[PDB]
Amino acid sequence: ENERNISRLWRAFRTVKEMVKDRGYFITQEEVELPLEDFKAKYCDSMGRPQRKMMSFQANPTEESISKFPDMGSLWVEFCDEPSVGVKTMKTFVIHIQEKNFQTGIFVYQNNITPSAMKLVPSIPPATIETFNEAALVVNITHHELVPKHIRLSSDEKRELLKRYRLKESQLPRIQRADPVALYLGLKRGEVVKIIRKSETSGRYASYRICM
Amino acid sequence: MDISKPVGSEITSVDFGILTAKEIRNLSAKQITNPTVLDNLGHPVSGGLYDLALGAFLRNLCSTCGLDEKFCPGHQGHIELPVPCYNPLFFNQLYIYLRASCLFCHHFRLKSVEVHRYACKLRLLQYGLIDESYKLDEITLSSTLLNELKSKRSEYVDMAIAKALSDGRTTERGSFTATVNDERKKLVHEFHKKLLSRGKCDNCGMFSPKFRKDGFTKIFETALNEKQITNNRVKGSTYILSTEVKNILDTVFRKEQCVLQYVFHSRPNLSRKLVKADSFFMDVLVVPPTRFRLPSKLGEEVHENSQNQLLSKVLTTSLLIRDLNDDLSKLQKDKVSLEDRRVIFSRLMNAFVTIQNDVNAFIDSTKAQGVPIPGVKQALEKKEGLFRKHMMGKRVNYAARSVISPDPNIETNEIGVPPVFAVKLTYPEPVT
Amino acid sequence: KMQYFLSTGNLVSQSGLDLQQVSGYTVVAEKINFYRFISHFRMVHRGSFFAQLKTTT
Amino acid sequence: PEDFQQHEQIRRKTLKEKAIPKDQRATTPYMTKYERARILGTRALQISMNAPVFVDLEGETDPLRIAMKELAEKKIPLVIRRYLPDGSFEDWSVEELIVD
Amino acid sequence: DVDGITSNDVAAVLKTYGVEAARNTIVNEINNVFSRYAISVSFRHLDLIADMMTRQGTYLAFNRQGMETSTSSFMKMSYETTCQFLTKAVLDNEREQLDSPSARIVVGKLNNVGTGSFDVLAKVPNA
Amino acid sequence: VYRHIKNRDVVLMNRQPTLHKASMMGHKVRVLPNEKTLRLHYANTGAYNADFDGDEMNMHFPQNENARAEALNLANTDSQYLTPTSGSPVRGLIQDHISAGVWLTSKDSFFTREQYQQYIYGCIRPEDGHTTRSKIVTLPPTIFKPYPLWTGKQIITTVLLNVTPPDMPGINLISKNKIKNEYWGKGSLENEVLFKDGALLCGILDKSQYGASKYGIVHSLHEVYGPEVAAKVLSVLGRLFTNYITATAFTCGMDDLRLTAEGNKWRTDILKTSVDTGREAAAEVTNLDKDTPADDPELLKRLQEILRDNNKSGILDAVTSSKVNAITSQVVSKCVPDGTMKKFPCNSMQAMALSGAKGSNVNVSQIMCLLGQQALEGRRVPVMVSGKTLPSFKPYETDAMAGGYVKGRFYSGIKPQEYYFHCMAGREGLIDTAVKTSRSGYLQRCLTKQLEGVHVSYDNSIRDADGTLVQFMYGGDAIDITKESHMTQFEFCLDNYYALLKKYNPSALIEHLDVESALKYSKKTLKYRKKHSKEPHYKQSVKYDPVLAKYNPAKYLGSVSENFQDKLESFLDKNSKGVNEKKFRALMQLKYMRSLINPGEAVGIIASQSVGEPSTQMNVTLGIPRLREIVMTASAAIKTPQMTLPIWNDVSDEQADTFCKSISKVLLSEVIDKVIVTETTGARSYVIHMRFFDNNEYSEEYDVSKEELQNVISNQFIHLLEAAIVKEIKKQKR
Amino acid sequence: SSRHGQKGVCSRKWPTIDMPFSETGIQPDIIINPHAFPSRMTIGMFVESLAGKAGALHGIAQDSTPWIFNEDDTPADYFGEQLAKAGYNYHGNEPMYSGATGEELRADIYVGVVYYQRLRHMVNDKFQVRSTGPVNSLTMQPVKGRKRHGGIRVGEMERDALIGHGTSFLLQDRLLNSSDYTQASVCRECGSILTTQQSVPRIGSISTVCCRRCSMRFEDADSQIWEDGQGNKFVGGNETTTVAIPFVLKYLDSELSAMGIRLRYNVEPK
Amino acid sequence: TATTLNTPVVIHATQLPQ
RNA sequence: UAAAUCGAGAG
DNA sequence: ATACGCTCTCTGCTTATCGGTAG
DNA sequence: CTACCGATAAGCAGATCTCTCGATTGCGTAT
Ligand SMILES: [Zn+2]
Ligand SMILES: [Zn+2]
Ligand SMILES: [Zn+2]
Repeated sequence: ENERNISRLWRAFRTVKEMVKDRGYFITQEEVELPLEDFKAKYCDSMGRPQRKMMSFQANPTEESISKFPDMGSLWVEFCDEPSVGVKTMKTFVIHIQEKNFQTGIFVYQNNITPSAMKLVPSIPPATIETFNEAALVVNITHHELVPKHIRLSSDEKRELLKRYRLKESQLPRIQRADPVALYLGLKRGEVVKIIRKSETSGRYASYRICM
Repeated sequence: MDISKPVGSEITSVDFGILTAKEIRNLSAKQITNPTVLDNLGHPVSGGLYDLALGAFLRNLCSTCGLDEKFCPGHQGHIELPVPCYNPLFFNQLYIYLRASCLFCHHFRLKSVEVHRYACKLRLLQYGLIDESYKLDEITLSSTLLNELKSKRSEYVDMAIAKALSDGRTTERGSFTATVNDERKKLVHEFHKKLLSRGKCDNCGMFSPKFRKDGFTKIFETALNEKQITNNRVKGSTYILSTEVKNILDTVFRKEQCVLQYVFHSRPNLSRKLVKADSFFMDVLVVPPTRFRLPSKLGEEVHENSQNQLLSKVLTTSLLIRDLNDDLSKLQKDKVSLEDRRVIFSRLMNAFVTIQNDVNAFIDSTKAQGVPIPGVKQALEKKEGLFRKHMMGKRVNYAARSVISPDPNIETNEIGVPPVFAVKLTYPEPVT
Repeated sequence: KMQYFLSTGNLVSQSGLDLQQVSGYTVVAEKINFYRFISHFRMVHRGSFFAQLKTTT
Repeated sequence: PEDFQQHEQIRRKTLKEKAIPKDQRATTPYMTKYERARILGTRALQISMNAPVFVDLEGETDPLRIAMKELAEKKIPLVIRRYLPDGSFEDWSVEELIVD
Repeated sequence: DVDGITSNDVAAVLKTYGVEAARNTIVNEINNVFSRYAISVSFRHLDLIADMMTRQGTYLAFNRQGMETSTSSFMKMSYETTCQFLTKAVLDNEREQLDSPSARIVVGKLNNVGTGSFDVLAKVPNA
Repeated sequence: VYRHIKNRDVVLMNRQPTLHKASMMGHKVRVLPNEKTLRLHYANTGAYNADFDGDEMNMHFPQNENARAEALNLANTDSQYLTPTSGSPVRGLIQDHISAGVWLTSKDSFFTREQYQQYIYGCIRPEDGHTTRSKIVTLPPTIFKPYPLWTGKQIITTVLLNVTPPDMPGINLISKNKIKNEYWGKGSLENEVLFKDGALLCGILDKSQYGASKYGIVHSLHEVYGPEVAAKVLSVLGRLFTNYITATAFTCGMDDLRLTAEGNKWRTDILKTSVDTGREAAAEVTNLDKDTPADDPELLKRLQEILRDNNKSGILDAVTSSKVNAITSQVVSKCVPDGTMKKFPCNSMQAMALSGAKGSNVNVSQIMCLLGQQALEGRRVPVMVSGKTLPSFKPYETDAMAGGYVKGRFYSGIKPQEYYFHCMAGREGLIDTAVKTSRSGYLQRCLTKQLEGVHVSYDNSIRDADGTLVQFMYGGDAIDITKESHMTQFEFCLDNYYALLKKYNPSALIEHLDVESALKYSKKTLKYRKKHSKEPHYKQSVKYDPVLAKYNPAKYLGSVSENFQDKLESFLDKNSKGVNEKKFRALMQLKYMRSLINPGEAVGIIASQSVGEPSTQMNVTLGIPRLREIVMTASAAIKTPQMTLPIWNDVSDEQADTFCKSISKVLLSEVIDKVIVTETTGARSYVIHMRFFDNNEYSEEYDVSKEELQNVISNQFIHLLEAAIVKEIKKQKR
Repeated sequence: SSRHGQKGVCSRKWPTIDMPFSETGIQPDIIINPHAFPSRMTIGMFVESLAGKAGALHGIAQDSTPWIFNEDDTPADYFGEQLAKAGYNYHGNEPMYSGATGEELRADIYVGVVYYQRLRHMVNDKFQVRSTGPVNSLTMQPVKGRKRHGGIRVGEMERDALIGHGTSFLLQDRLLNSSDYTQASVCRECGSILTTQQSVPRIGSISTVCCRRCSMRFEDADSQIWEDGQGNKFVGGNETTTVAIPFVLKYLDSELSAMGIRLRYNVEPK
Repeated sequence: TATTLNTPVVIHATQLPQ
């Protein structure tokens, strides 16, 4: 039965790496296409019980991402070995983000985050902190048949879009900031996601949704 | 429509607002005092509902414009209600605002800093800067730090507004779209819900009596408890009149003008008019022109208008309460017996409740008490109202209706019309 | 009052009878035909309360 | 007198911003069904009011037929002001547009 | 195959698979109701209806609550519950530009659809 | 001058309820001298849904030129040939003309010179503008000797030749009609219609050719020659068939409804085999073996048990219905058209049922073979408490007739029991008809109120009244639904290349267009898409957007949707056929450029009408209530939620059947055989004995073992029981 | 109608010379299309035509109570034998000739005698045409009722159909231009419809249009001075202009001011 | 008399009298 | 000249 | 002869009150 | 121990195409 937990953690780690790679940071396909036995050797001790302190890692923007989004910084991915998140863990995580000056750090917990711990997520601008349950990452949503391809637009392309159709930021269709795909891509209010939608009548066509 | 009569003007937009008591007193041509519509001999009695200053009525020239029944547009009068009465349309929001108020300091039971934060967020939403509204919440780092926090929040809001206006985005009249409207509605709902969740005021921590609206026409305030009464010392059921509610809310709104400027305005308030609690009270009713209150006739059967019946009932109650006021006033100079004062004051309170119920019945039938005559609301609300029955769907001229029959030898794009329709239906062809 | 009941169909009772509906109790004998006339004396209604119903069972 | 001049200048400047220049219009070069219908209707209304006629009436008494005849020969002196949702607009004379 | 789990529920898919998956589910569910009766309705209509239902990123309906947010007060008044919408429009001091098709009927103006989507200008020869 | 209405005035005709926009059109006024009715052509009845059963409608007289031009161009009845719901036509000849054309376009139709010329002039009068050449041009007779004879197909050919404009090729259509080749004898090919160069050379003109039907002759004429020509052809065909029916009449009688002696013998022999259908179905449902006598006491007991349940009798009424419907299908297959006394085309009942003029095959089956099983809301006839379906049937009678199977026919009448059951069915039908109309108006009202402002803007994007964007392009391709019927009919457009080139005419549409940039971008995108598109959709990085995103399709030739381009390339690849692929692709791209939806289109109103009006015809929720869940309420609490799960090819059905049992819920009650409570008071005692099914039974049906059940009882069941007992005692202390 | 639910309106009173005529010289007084039976399945009408012709020929009456015939003795056989014993054919058909061309029709025509009823739904009770006439008092729209020369209703379900066509001017002609169109004076500065009025001039002056709301009582204040019939002298309120509105808009503004709600309309040219 | 075909819809002064 | 309610109908 | 007081709902939202947190 | 954040059980609101006819329209004291 502990094998089931190991497999679920392996799937969650794979989907977290896929999410980071989609967000624009450099992750090689070797990391993503990680065999289960290789994962066990690399992340399970003699007893076979995985440790989530070694699973935490760091990512950096690619050359193309820096060319397109100059404002991006390092990303820190944390796993919580503790079965819960308290004030001590969250504040320590925030200070760990600050002391290494990470522009973004995403938090992966196991069961729940204490409401007293949830108060420290928006504590430190501009470096945002994102919260993801391990059980919500066992399957990558963007791999589903129905979900289209979402690509967050750069500021210049947003200018071009809002100039072509002569729009205010608000007249666009809206995508909720708390819907799963916006959490996946890491959307902050104001920026547009282009959606490559496969149609029954027109094939591929591009929509745009601003997050608000 | 006549194509040879062009119209040079055009209505571009409309906006909604409260009709203040001061303006109706100025636009009115005459006020009505006698709840008798027309005297003997069928003539309309001056000062009544059918007054020649309210429009030409039954072959009598209008006293205002001097025109006959065809060319008289009609003019509006008013009723001087003796006491301010609750507006049934605005009663729910008035009851929301009455609760969550501190009678002592004349502020909301919520702390001033949170109220100022919500005011700043609403003002940001007035210009469509939904982005900056949540970035305002990222400003949180005794009694002097809160003032500095408020100053910095105001500076941030001003900087955002000025930059957005200068950065080719917004004009002086703000950006109002659906999504910003949804965010404003959500924020205002959270604001109102948060106000209702308080124990005591956060600027002078004294408990306030808990109100209770039994139904319309009456608000009952419970008395403060013994233990809660103690705190009002250490910090140093009952009926309530309409005037006391008006005074409480007038004081509260005067104190919190800076915050209600952004709850009662979805766009920048360029007129800079203050939001007054008098807007929720209709101290003076407005009677429509007699053209809209004409009596129905079928040969001999002549019936007066229902709105006239409601206004006559209101006038009767008004005269009754005025008589009671005079009776109290005569004893005010020379008091004789407090028991007579007791009974006359009980009658005066009953008159207050009765006239408020009269106003409610005149505006909204379902808000009345004691099948009934429909009110103004009942004339617009549902199907057979005024929007679905006389605006979105109307009856038309130059139209015929008939049972169809088949006809070959018709060009499949033609309609075969009878000679009768060909004789009645006509088209205006300008001669050239 | 009996004439009123016949001429309007309203059942005005201070102590409402065992019946449910309170209006539409009498029908004009149209006498358009003899079939139309003879039909009035053989037609039975379930009750006008069922006319304002959504189900069809 | 000075307030009205400021209002007039503001309104004319705001209109001048709205107008898309003739070399930047990106709308369809054809004339839509609605545009043709309203062109014919307005031209017929004008002709019915003794407007000058730029075509020969081959014994015609219907103003709408006169308008159709002028539209066939592209002699209608009208301009379509196509409006974008922002409020900016483009000006197309009937000659520039191509029917169907 | 977890990647191909399509569901009849058009709200749980919104909750777990975001907006666009819910929109696709809306189109597909409003499609097979006509497939049972063998009724031909183009996906262009269904696509627009779905895009209108999910324009705010949520699952909105076509009723008074779904329409609760709109710039035109006259439309919401004319639909139903006229007095509540009127109170909301007068307390918010809302100003509508008469842009809805229903708003222009109340005031009596030419529509903004079809032949009313442009203007007509005369070319007077003499300055 | 307020002049009377004339023959050059237009009028707005509307019939309530106005479910869709085609129910309010604009007609040119012709004034008649005789009677007080609005006389309407038959083709208009399709859109108005109008019969002549005393139906009434409204004529409106616009009073200015602005509303005149709208009704003459926008609300024009010629512009309303194709409904915007799906692009299908809604205009065409209905009842007498279809059978008239079935007779006229037959092989037996030979007409002398006088008859041929009189038929031609009876509909193409060259003084009302009916023809183009100012002189009625005729055709050489089919037969020269012994004496000159023409043919009805030649009549159609010369009608088309006279109505079709000159300086243009004839139509070229290969289509089919509704009558099988077997109804014309051996070796016939009259089922396939073939117009070549504007001449009818094969097939019968039918409902599927002229009428509200796709890809017929009238639809093709509309697509090639324009809408006005199609309307003129409809009028001419109506007059032609009217004058053919007034000289060659059509009738139906009692002889058409009969069967031969052998047909009646076949029907009786097949229906005699139904004397055991009901008993066999009951035996199947009751789990008795077979051949069990109808009065078997066990069978009667189990039938009574079945009746008392609404679910078991729901499967009894479904199993028997299937068998009796199979018997009905056998009877119909055997006894028509073989057993009929009169055969098509002489049998006018079958003539107008096959051709689609009026009726169906089930109608003639009921008339001539049997009525069949009567279905009451999907079930059979209701049953009384005593178990009798009727006073004349013994309780729990295992008979098809007892359950509502009518073996009689409308030709020979039906028995009183069958009459009663048929009355039940007809009453249910009328009740449904009344309740369906009231159940659909609110959906259309709700859709129309919100979607009324949505329209196409001059950016070719569609957005709401206040400017809020809803879509960036109508459907993703900006294609009108009423102009895309023949976009992908590539062989039809090839065969009529010159006719379409005469109208689209690229030679006049070059000074106001950009021709090469969109084509180059399309080539680049097509190459990249072909290079990719073997990997999953999420992996495909979108380097190149579809051309519709960048280039305006109404201004750049070649900027078309990807589906259309891929289908065009596949067509141009599969078959190679003085037209080359380059000119044909240019013509198709120009047709796509002309098939776009115009800015200002009331797209939202049209969508609301196309979702509402088709909703008039209407285990998991199904139908209009389902729509009520989706559009009207947006219910997160869906009444019957479902979820679909794919299956890896590795797993087997043996594993699949057990996996569905490892997820499905199992209540504790599903295994308890019984519960015995032994209460002895004088402290109160209770012996709550629970008797389960055998371990081999529930350990297999639900895969639940002893340990799991015992743990659930120890932890879950006793806690809930004690909580409920304490709650009841707490609420009973009063 | 007949006794089998085959209702229908008369379309044309066909002149007798243009009607088909039979070998006996008779022409039918009723023509009913054969395309009404296949979908309705009123075979009772066929057999009633058969029985009626047989009875009229033999001068008898045939009873038609249901369930007197069987599947063995079909009524078609019975009435066909009755028709054959009188000369006419078994199936009830007759050879007829077209009254226009004069040639015999392609096949024999099914003709008999059936009982026909005239229903009470005439056209003189159902046709109505209105050009102008009486109007409702408080909405200035046409009245309701055929007997009152009232207009017919263009409801919402026709309004949205007119919107769908894109015909904006048709919608303006139906809903506005020819229902309650009026040209009302609006105060350009106060933006109110119903707060304006005329003026009562001196002998020699011209009555103009003025606004109560945007004027000052002359006591509290010679080209801005205007008077009403009451005599109260006012100054100002002279900024008003005509606007084309429905009259129901004015009624709605009045009923809204009765509620305490003020509608301000901004006119475009200021 | 006093029609949009006779009198200007709106008349405003541009500059001060000179 | 009007309005409800009831009743009867038509598509 | 005559005038003035009156007993078989669908979808939510909105309210009251019940537990748990952590302060 | 006490105050904030939800979490249901209960109460409450609005709502679920056109057209044509006819017939009725209240009683209860007080003076
Ligand atoms: Zn007046
Ligand atoms: Zn205080
Ligand atoms: Zn004014």
